[PDB]
Amino acid sequence: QVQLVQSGAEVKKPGASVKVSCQASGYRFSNFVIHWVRQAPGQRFEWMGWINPYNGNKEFSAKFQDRVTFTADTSANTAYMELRSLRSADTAVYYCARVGPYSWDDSPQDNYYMDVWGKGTTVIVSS
Amino acid sequence: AKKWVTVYYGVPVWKEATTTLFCASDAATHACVPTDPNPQEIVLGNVTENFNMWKNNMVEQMHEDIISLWDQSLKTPLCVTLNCNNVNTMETGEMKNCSFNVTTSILFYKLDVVPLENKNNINNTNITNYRLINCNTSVITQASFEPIPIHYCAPAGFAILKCNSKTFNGSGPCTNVSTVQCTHGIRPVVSTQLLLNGSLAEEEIVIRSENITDNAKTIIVQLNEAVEINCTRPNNNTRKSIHIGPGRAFYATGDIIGNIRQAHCNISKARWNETLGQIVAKLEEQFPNKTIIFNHSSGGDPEIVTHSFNCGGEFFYCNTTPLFNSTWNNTRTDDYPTGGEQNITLQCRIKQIINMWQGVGKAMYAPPIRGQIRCSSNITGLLLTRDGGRDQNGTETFRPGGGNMRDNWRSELYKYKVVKIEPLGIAPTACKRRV
Amino acid sequence: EIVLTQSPGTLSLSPGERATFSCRSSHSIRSRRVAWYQHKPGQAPRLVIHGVSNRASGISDRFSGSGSGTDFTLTITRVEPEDFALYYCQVYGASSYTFGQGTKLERK
Amino acid sequence: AVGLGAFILGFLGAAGSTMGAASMALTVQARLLLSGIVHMLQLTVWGIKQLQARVLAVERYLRDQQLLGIWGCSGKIICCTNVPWNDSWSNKTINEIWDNMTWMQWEKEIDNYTQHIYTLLEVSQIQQEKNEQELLELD
Ligand SMILES: *[C@@H]1O[C@H](CO)[C@@H](O[C@@H]2O[C@H](CO)[C@@H](O[C@@H]3O[C@H](CO)[C@@H](O)[C@H](O[C@H]4O[C@H](CO)[C@@H](O)[C@H](O)[C@@H]4O)[C@@H]3O)[C@H](O)[C@H]2NC(C)=O)[C@H](O)[C@H]1NC(C)=O
Ligand SMILES: *[C@@H]1O[C@H](CO)[C@@H](O[C@@H]2O[C@H](CO)[C@@H](O[C@@H]3O[C@H](CO)[C@@H](O)[C@H](O)[C@@H]3O)[C@H](O)[C@H]2NC(C)=O)[C@H](O)[C@H]1NC(C)=O
Ligand SMILES: *[C@@H]1O[C@H](CO)[C@@H](O[C@@H]2O[C@H](CO)[C@@H](O[C@@H]3O[C@H](CO)[C@@H](O)[C@H](O)[C@@H]3O)[C@H](O)[C@H]2NC(C)=O)[C@H](O)[C@H]1NC(C)=O
Ligand SMILES: *[C@@H]1O[C@H](CO)[C@@H](O[C@@H]2O[C@H](CO)[C@@H](O[C@@H]3O[C@H](CO)[C@@H](O)[C@H](O)[C@@H]3O)[C@H](O)[C@H]2NC(C)=O)[C@H](O)[C@H]1NC(C)=O
Ligand SMILES: *[C@@H]1O[C@H](CO)[C@@H](O[C@@H]2O[C@H](CO)[C@@H](O)[C@H](O)[C@H]2NC(C)=O)[C@H](O)[C@H]1NC(C)=O
Ligand SMILES: *[C@@H]1O[C@H](CO)[C@@H](O[C@@H]2O[C@H](CO)[C@@H](O)[C@H](O)[C@H]2NC(C)=O)[C@H](O)[C@H]1NC(C)=O
Ligand SMILES: *[C@@H]1O[C@H](CO)[C@@H](O[C@@H]2O[C@H](CO)[C@@H](O)[C@H](O)[C@H]2NC(C)=O)[C@H](O)[C@H]1NC(C)=O
Ligand SMILES: *[C@@H]1O[C@H](CO)[C@@H](O[C@@H]2O[C@H](CO)[C@@H](O)[C@H](O)[C@H]2NC(C)=O)[C@H](O)[C@H]1NC(C)=O
Ligand SMILES: *[C@@H]1O[C@H](CO)[C@@H](O[C@@H]2O[C@H](CO)[C@@H](O)[C@H](O)[C@H]2NC(C)=O)[C@H](O)[C@H]1NC(C)=O
Ligand SMILES: *[C@@H]1O[C@H](CO)[C@@H](O[C@@H]2O[C@H](CO)[C@@H](O)[C@H](O)[C@H]2NC(C)=O)[C@H](O)[C@H]1NC(C)=O
Ligand SMILES: *[C@@H]1O[C@H](CO)[C@@H](O[C@@H]2O[C@H](CO)[C@@H](O)[C@H](O)[C@H]2NC(C)=O)[C@H](O)[C@H]1NC(C)=O
Ligand SMILES: *[C@@H]1O[C@H](CO)[C@@H](O)[C@H](O)[C@H]1NC(C)=O
Ligand SMILES: *[C@@H]1O[C@H](CO)[C@@H](O)[C@H](O)[C@H]1NC(C)=O
Ligand SMILES: *[C@@H]1O[C@H](CO)[C@@H](O)[C@H](O)[C@H]1NC(C)=O
Ligand SMILES: *[C@@H]1O[C@H](CO)[C@@H](O)[C@H](O)[C@H]1NC(C)=O
Ligand SMILES: *[C@@H]1O[C@H](CO)[C@@H](O)[C@H](O)[C@H]1NC(C)=O
Ligand SMILES: *[C@@H]1O[C@H](CO)[C@@H](O)[C@H](O)[C@H]1NC(C)=O
Ligand SMILES: *[C@@H]1O[C@H](CO)[C@@H](O)[C@H](O)[C@H]1NC(C)=O
Ligand SMILES: *[C@@H]1O[C@H](CO)[C@@H](O)[C@H](O)[C@H]1NC(C)=O
Ligand SMILES: *[C@@H]1O[C@H](CO)[C@@H](O)[C@H](O)[C@H]1NC(C)=O
Ligand SMILES: *[C@@H]1O[C@H](CO)[C@@H](O)[C@H](O)[C@H]1NC(C)=O
Ligand SMILES: *[C@@H]1O[C@H](CO)[C@@H](O)[C@H](O)[C@H]1NC(C)=O
Repeated sequence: QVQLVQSGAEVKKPGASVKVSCQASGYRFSNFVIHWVRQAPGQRFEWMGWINPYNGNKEFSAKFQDRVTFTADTSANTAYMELRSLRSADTAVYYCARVGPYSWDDSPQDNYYMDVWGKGTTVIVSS
Repeated sequence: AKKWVTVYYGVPVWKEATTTLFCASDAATHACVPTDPNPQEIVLGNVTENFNMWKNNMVEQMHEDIISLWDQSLKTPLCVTLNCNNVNTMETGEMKNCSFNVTTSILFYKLDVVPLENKNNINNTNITNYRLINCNTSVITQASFEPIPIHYCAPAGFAILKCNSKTFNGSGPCTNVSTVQCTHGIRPVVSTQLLLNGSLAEEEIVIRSENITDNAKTIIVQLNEAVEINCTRPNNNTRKSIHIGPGRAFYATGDIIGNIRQAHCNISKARWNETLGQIVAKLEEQFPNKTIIFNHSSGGDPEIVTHSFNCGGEFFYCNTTPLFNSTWNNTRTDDYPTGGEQNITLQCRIKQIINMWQGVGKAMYAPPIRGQIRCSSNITGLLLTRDGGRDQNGTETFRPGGGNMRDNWRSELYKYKVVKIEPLGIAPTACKRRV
Repeated sequence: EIVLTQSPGTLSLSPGERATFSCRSSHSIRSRRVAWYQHKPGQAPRLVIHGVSNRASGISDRFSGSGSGTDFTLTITRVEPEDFALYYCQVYGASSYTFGQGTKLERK
Repeated sequence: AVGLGAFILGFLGAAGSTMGAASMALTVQARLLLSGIVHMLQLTVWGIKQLQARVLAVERYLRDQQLLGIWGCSGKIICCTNVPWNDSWSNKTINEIWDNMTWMQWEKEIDNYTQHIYTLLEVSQIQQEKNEQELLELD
């Protein structure tokens, strides 16, 4: 079945580079778009961008313009997420999601509603 | 008879090496010398050279130097909020075609628009707003695409070992190896889920893969019957010629000359039965006691599920769901025309903003053609994939997939490799050097 | 730009009642394409409906989406104790889309 | 150009034939050669590429005939050294090598030993250029 398994926790110092990874198992990773969202304790979810492993098309939100970069490996069925700078306010639980299948009767963006999620890894800046 | 080491010079030992092969063609025109008027070929004889089309270092040489020549012919975004509505009309249902707002100072068919809505109080009037599909992509450049039979040749000091055994399967040894300095006609036509204008086989339909018992490996199927196809656009578009910038062109064509006939395709259902009937007969050999079920493709990006064409300069995206759509329990069965044989069609969509060259990401704009568009090609190959599922009850489902872009070229470079000649070799004998 | 609002934040419900959800967006969705989530404490999030009324795969018939314009609502007929979790709202899938506040199907 | 092995280099035999039959058919082919008994644009570009393939093979031949001077086989085709053939390097009984294996199967047989034998040939040659040199210094 379709399942996304993320890596373990990664407690790093502020100013380091956290490398969160995803892993596709029950489908062809080179055909679906992977999303990354952020969840802080008590706050709301927040989109961080997406990567298209098929054609290498990348798009990230304006809030994380020069802070988060996206890289993916097709031959290993894994999606990576690098962080340039850190801050104590970034202590949150990172996720990983997968877009839905495309139908013949809809717009090219009506099928990006994050169907399959992943077991969310957590990062701590100062413990 | 004591043995002694002796060095010989001129041994025919081979060593597989990599290089930068040069193109060759009749007429896209840079660095391509004319074709060889004397294509010499020498049959070696009783040699068995193990080939491997999956670990070949020539496909990377063809995947490169083809994005390179493609980039040489492309040397701009202007993403603004659009505004449109449905067009005033085997029939077209919803194809938005309108004009936008301010360019500098005070027609995008269907797969290049993204709906939105402003925060004003015009919500009670239903005023929709669009956006370009590659509004947040890196570089959106803008530009005839005709495939020429490029011939790759070996440089000075290297050779090409072309096998001739009609029972290829992708790897293993060959028994009829011949040397050539160039190759046959290779058409660099880009397409997914079907190989157009390829090279037919000499015996029955053969399949090939790196590991047939694996699911992530692409299963390339080469046919032996040139199945024709007839895709055309019966509409009629007129060049608008919108100039935006200091001496810059743009062409968002469109005209109402009966915009009701949707572009489709026609495939001979009688010929399509004989092809799939022989494919299941071959797939049953490697997969015994199983039902070779064919099924719909996956989802995600619209350029993955659909077939990619190139008809005179326009790209067609066709829903290949009516194709294969069956179960196929035993060999050559489960037909569905009830006496019809009425040209099984494929509904097609047409894009203008193209996510060019899978893998990197750099879009482009396709200039439309003034008038009617009609094309015809030969379906000679097939790309497939196996769904590895634990619900396997003797029904291994297959999908068209599309795989990587390099798989469209492994179905033509599977017959040869590039080798280097190491001339010295040692061997023992009974002679001795005088000292 | 886009800010979602949800009400009520809590629900004094018992197993077998009916819940009322609402996602009044700051804007007005023209296409009427949203989604709803289910986030249990400790587990992974789960998609409820993949559309304004199109439910996701494996979701039971008790969940049913409805509404248009800005009255993005939901209803759970014959609630069960296995659904007491946090529910979030969606906007669209584009260059900008936020997330809802979050309700809670409280057992009390 | 002798032997007809379909390549410019690799003239000591044809690929496919055994090691013994390639040398027995080479001397017979060599006797017949010493006795002497019996568009334009696409033609001027491919006339050059056939020359570049032949001139490069001549330069590689003349270079390798002089690089063999480190082994004492300077300017020879079928040389002969004095290094003892170790039995652990695939013994195979000499008459069975030339009559059964070709050059392709033999190179795959001692692929792990060619880098070690190439060093023993240089060591044995330095001993020849040292022992036969001291004999002249005594005079
Ligand atoms: C697979 O191979 C087949 C066989 O080549 C191929 O079909 C060819 O398609 C092209 C493109 O439509 C055809 O070329 C046209 O032919 C007409 C009539 O001969 C010409 O008038 C056309 O020239 C005009 O259009 C050009 C493009 O706009 C202009 O550059 C030009 O100046 C003229 O205005 C054009 O040459 C060709 O005739 C067919 N061939 C056959 C045998 O039908 C097919 O397209 C290939 N498949 C794929 C996917 O490419
Ligand atoms: C391309 O167009 C075809 C047809 O318009 C689409 O294929 C259709 O896919 C749906 C589900 O994916 C099938 O629906 C189901 O069919 C079964 C059997 O008929 C029926 O019992 C169910 O109730 C359900 O309706 C439908 O049959 C199928 N149509 C055909 C002709 O195979 C396809 O989805 C389109 N491509 C894309 C990418 O959407
Ligand atoms: C082994 O491979 C070689 C090719 O490398 C095969 O030779 C080819 O054989 C076919 C027919 O057997 C030849 O086609 C015809 O040949 C005649 C000869 O003059 C020609 O006039 C015809 O127009 C036609 O081309 C083909 O030319 C020939 N090719 C070469 C290079 O000799 C051979 O058949 C293969 N053997 C096996 C057992 O597979
Ligand atoms: C071709 O592939 C498609 C999907 O890639 C298959 O369609 C979907 O198949 C699954 C597996 O059976 C269906 O899921 C099940 O549906 C029942 C319906 O009651 C549900 O109770 C189960 O819990 C399970 O979710 C799914 O419904 C179906 N999709 C649709 C739209 O019906 C399709 O079956 C494949 N083709 C063939 C011939 O099998
Ligand atoms: C993706 O592209 C759009 C442009 O189409 C960017 O939207 C602009 O955002 C800025 C920031 O508020 C506004 O001032 C502009 O008016 C917006 N453009 C339009 C046409 O409204 C968007 O920022 C881009 N994404 C990123 C991450 O930069
Ligand atoms: C392609 O064909 C060759 C020979 O027909 C296959 O090689 C043999 O495969 C069988 C079983 O797969 C082995 O038992 C033999 O030892 C193999 N022989 C050699 C010389 O390798 C090869 O496996 C086939 N490849 C595919 C992908 O079908
Ligand atoms: C080709 O694929 C098959 C299955 O897709 C591979 O067989 C499996 O190999 C793994 C790793 O050794 C084993 O754990 C499994 O038990 C094997 N399957 C069975 C049914 O025994 C096979 O190894 C692949 N071959 C290559 C060369 O990649
Ligand atoms: C596509 O396939 C058709 C049929 O297989 C090819 O048409 C043949 O063309 C040759 C030379 O033009 C004729 O000698 C044959 O008689 C034609 N076949 C028939 C059935 O009439 C066509 O050339 C193929 N096109 C390409 C680009 O390969
Ligand atoms: C696609 O179009 C071609 C011609 O453009 C069709 O080829 C003709 O087929 C008929 C029989 O159906 C023959 O009598 C003609 O001689 C063919 N034309 C030529 C030039 O040889 C082809 O049949 C069409 N395919 C489909 C499925 O309709
Ligand atoms: C299948 O498609 C072909 C198109 O290739 C149809 O052939 C057309 O038939 C009409 C009427 O007989 C002619 O006016 C056209 O000129 C034909 N087209 C071509 C390219 O020759 C064929 O009729 C279709 N089959 C059925 C049963 O409708
Ligand atoms: C492709 O083939 C289909 C047949 O399935 C053609 O559709 C029919 O075309 C005839 C004209 O020959 C019309 O009278 C019918 O009303 C059409 N039926 C349907 C269901 O569309 C189609 O015209 C062919 N297209 C081309 C370009 O040849
Ligand atoms: C369209 O352009 C006009 C100026 O020509 C401007 O007043 C108007 O605000 C623009 N519309 C939008 C939605 O930006
Ligand atoms: C296509 O459009 C042009 C310009 O509108 C017109 O001159 C031409 O006649 C049209 N073609 C047909 C077949 O009517
Ligand atoms: C197919 O199934 C039959 C019935 O169990 C069995 O006898 C036969 O050996 C099977 N075929 C293969 C290739 O295993
Ligand atoms: C073919 O017939 C039926 C499917 O309707 C099934 O009972 C039978 O087992 C099938 N045969 C094989 C070999 O799958
Ligand atoms: C295959 O597709 C055609 C065209 O859509 C359809 O008429 C036919 O019923 C399909 N076959 C099956 C088994 O659904
Ligand atoms: C397809 O081919 C098989 C081959 O025997 C045949 O049984 C079947 O009737 C054919 N169907 C059609 C529609 O031609
Ligand atoms: C190769 O072997 C075949 C027999 O399979 C024989 O007829 C032929 O003469 C041999 N050729 C060479 C060059 O050894
Ligand atoms: C031959 O090989 C053996 C390996 O067991 C080694 O001990 C011995 O020294 C070798 N002799 C020569 C002359 O290389
Ligand atoms: C020759 O070497 C092989 C190993 O390559 C060995 O099996 C064989 O016994 C050896 N022969 C003798 C006579 O020792
Ligand atoms: C090797 O050649 C000899 C003849 O010199 C022959 O007797 C023997 O059978 C050959 N070996 C094999 C394995 O055929
Ligand atoms: C060389 O040795 C390695 C291990 O020592 C072995 O795997 C390899 O097969 C050998 N080379 C050849 C050509 O057999």
